[PDB]
Amino acid sequence: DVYAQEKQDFVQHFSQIVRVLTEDEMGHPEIGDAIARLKEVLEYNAIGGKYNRGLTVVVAFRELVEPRKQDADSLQRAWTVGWCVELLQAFFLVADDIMDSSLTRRGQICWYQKPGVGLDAINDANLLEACIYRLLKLYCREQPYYLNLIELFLQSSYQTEIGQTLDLLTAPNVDLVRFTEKRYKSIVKYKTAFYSFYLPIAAAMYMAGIDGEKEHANAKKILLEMGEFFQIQDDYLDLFGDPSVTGKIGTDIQDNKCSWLVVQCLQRATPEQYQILKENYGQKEAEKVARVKALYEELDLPAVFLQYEEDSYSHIMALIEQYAAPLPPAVFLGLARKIYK
Amino acid sequence: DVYAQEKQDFVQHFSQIVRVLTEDEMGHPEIGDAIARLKEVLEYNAIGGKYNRGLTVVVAFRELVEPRKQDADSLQRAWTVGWCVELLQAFFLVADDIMDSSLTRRGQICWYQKPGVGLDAINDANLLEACIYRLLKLYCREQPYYLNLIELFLQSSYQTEIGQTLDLLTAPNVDLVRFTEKRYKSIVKYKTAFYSFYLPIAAAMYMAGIDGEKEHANAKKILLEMGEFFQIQDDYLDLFGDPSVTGKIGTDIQDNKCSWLVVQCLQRATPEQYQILKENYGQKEAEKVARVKALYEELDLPAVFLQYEEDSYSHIMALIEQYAAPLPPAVFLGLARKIYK
Ligand SMILES: Cc1ccc(-c2cc3c(N[C@@H](Cc4cccc(F)c4)P(=O)(O)O)ncnc3s2)cc1
Ligand SMILES: Cc1ccc(-c2cc3c(N[C@@H](Cc4cccc(F)c4)P(=O)(O)O)ncnc3s2)cc1
Ligand SMILES: Cc1ccc(-c2cc3c(N[C@@H](Cc4cccc(F)c4)P(=O)(O)O)ncnc3s2)cc1
Ligand SMILES: Cc1ccc(-c2cc3c(N[C@@H](Cc4cccc(F)c4)P(=O)(O)O)ncnc3s2)cc1
Ligand SMILES: Cc1ccc(-c2cc3c(N[C@@H](Cc4cccc(F)c4)P(=O)(O)O)ncnc3s2)cc1
Ligand SMILES: Cc1ccc(-c2cc3c(N[C@@H](Cc4cccc(F)c4)P(=O)(O)O)ncnc3s2)cc1
Repeated sequence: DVYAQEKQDFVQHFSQIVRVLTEDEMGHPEIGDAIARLKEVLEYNAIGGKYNRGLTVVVAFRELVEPRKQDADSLQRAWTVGWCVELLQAFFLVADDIMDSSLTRRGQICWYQKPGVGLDAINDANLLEACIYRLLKLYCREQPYYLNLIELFLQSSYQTEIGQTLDLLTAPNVDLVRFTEKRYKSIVKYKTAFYSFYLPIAAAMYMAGIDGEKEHANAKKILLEMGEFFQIQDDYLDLFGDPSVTGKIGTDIQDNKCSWLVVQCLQRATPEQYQILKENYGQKEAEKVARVKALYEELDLPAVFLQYEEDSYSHIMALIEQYAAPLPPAVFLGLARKIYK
Repeated sequence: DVYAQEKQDFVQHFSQIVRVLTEDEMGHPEIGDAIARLKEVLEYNAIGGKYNRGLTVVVAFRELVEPRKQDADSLQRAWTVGWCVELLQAFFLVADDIMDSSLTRRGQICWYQKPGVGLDAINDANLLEACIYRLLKLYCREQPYYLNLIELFLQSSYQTEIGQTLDLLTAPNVDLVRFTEKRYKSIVKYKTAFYSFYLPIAAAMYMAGIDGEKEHANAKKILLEMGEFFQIQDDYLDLFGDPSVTGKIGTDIQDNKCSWLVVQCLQRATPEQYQILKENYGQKEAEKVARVKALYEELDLPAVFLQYEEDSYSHIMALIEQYAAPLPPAVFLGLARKIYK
């Protein structure tokens, strides 16, 4: 609800985001061609998602800030910083698709896969990253929270990258002894939860003057837990989701991923059952993948998940009770609804 | 002289740079493996060069700052920021080697070429980039010039990237109608001169309290010119250098580069001579490359270069006369000597 209410004004803002990033000056003729490429990059990779992360910036700013202080310009800064989050995401995905050898993304040929692009997408990804800071300069350099947001984004980049390293180390080689629960939790926190859940809320907080380290730590405690659950639910749905509801068809098992499902399987399986999996984890051949699906069902994992989901909701609600103050608990509850839904 | 004097203390500092970046905390066990990878990355890619760029930070800080204010801690910040420059460079090179399909770098297998690495070097390059900001936080967060340096590095990244885009657009396809002088100048300024020449001096300036926009613009005017010359001399030596003196064996013509030599050739060549080049520009076959070398000699380019070199030195000395003030002209002269040498 509160997110379909913001979405038109947020997607309309993108046009302006591109105008000012691609604003080719009459004293810098000869980069035009390069700026033309930049626009193409932005248009292909920053659009076509659901925009949940960037929208969360905008929704949180509306719950955090006295409506008396939500002038046009403040709102516009909120949309801009929400766009910065989407650009951070776009930088990571263009680059991860290259690394994974992915084919599609958001049902569209991955950018690096287009003819004429290739490994040049490395630089394109780096430009997406840079755009973040250009935007924060342009829209926010005079604000008191400016440096807070630069450091936020930079930290968020570092965490995600470091998470990405751990993910890469963890799946070089089928060696399933690498796929510990500890290790799974740690990949999720670094690689996806900091930027997906902490970052957008933290950004809004800084924009609203809330810059305390305890405040931030309390929000972080709640949000990293949410982020763990979201990814767990994602791993689950990769296999048992309906592609109609999810809009993703899942290949986790072919891609020998450190998925929550694989992790639970290995905590639970007799030495015999280790072996069936050790066999079918990764082959393309569909009867390979189908025989892990059926093992997952035979280990009652869909129910393990359902117990984990209830457990998780109870914990989140306790975290919110304890650590939301002095933020409105709605900030968190609105997110919880978006992902326990 | 002034640079062999700083070099021992600057290369010794690297060890500490790695200690603090790889300082794995007793409350963050499970990223250790990832941090181990990070150390490997730093050790392989940030070492083995001549360190001119980072050293220039340190030399300039010593000429800019009253010796009364060159305490241990200030010096250490200077070495650190000089290392940040080397890390920016390392990020660009690991990533450019992947993009170009390069084989070696500093006579060492390119990092992405090592078995076990590959396209994972994309993320490794991104970690090199992040290290810059981790270091500036650690060593400089309390300094008044902190935000100045963050913005400096970020801008320097953006310029180099945007230059890299233009370079890529310019050589997709042998189309030599793309290789205008205007275009060559513009690739050099963005892609190499801002970060190679402006950045290190600008960093030292900010560290010394010199933060004025005119000051900075005056230093920029001098330094971008130096940077243009340096790259021109580099293009020249790629072909006519002695590999003994240079320590690089040059492949510019095989790699169909927008080299200064190619640009001059095309300004100068009859429609007939267009064709010989249009033929031999890019083949591996050595008699291809040799027949462009011989055309370059037949167009008197080695002398065109020598006239360009004298022209350039005269101009630099006028720029220094006009725009150095109130910096000590030695700051610039010390650099000029490093590259007109
Ligand atoms: C719909 C709607 C949205 C926001 C609010 C309020 C925000 C707010 C408020 N938020 C402030 C930021 C803030 C600080 C600490 C904790 C917060 F949750 C918010 P401001 O940036 O000054 O607007 N401070 C005091 N009263 C109110 S009432 C009231 C109604
Ligand atoms: C901060 C933040 C907030 C929301 C989200 C996402 C929500 C969501 C999403 N939400 C939908 C429900 C949902 C949630 C999780 C998985 C699903 F398949 C469906 P909706 O409740 O209709 O908006 N669907 C698919 N992908 C995503 S990513 C991601 C990060
Ligand atoms: C803040 C907040 C959080 C969660 C919810 C609800 C989720 C939900 C719900 N969610 C999920 C199922 C579910 C099962 C057990 C415990 C859950 F928390 C959720 P799904 O529909 O499968 O995505 N299913 C039926 N009713 C509700 S009400 C409503 C508000
Ligand atoms: C070997 C050696 C090196 C530096 C110097 C001096 C630097 C300096 C100086 N530099 C200052 C920074 C500065 C400001 C404007 C223009 C400059 F070139 C330097 P500080 O950061 O206060 O040290 N200001 C006034 N007198 C002096 S004498 C004197 C001898
Ligand atoms: C800011 C700054 C300062 C110096 C340099 C470089 C100097 C240099 C270099 N300098 C040497 C001489 C030289 C300069 C340019 C090209 C050469 F082949 C040799 P030296 O005078 O003995 O130190 N040699 C090879 N590569 C580089 S890069 C690059 C950037
Ligand atoms: C500040 C400053 C700048 C340049 C120099 C010198 C360069 C140079 C010199 N440099 C070069 C040649 C040269 C030729 C014409 C004009 C030049 F500026 C340099 P090289 O030896 O081929 O790298 N050759 C012989 N003597 C000198 S003195 C000394 C100090």
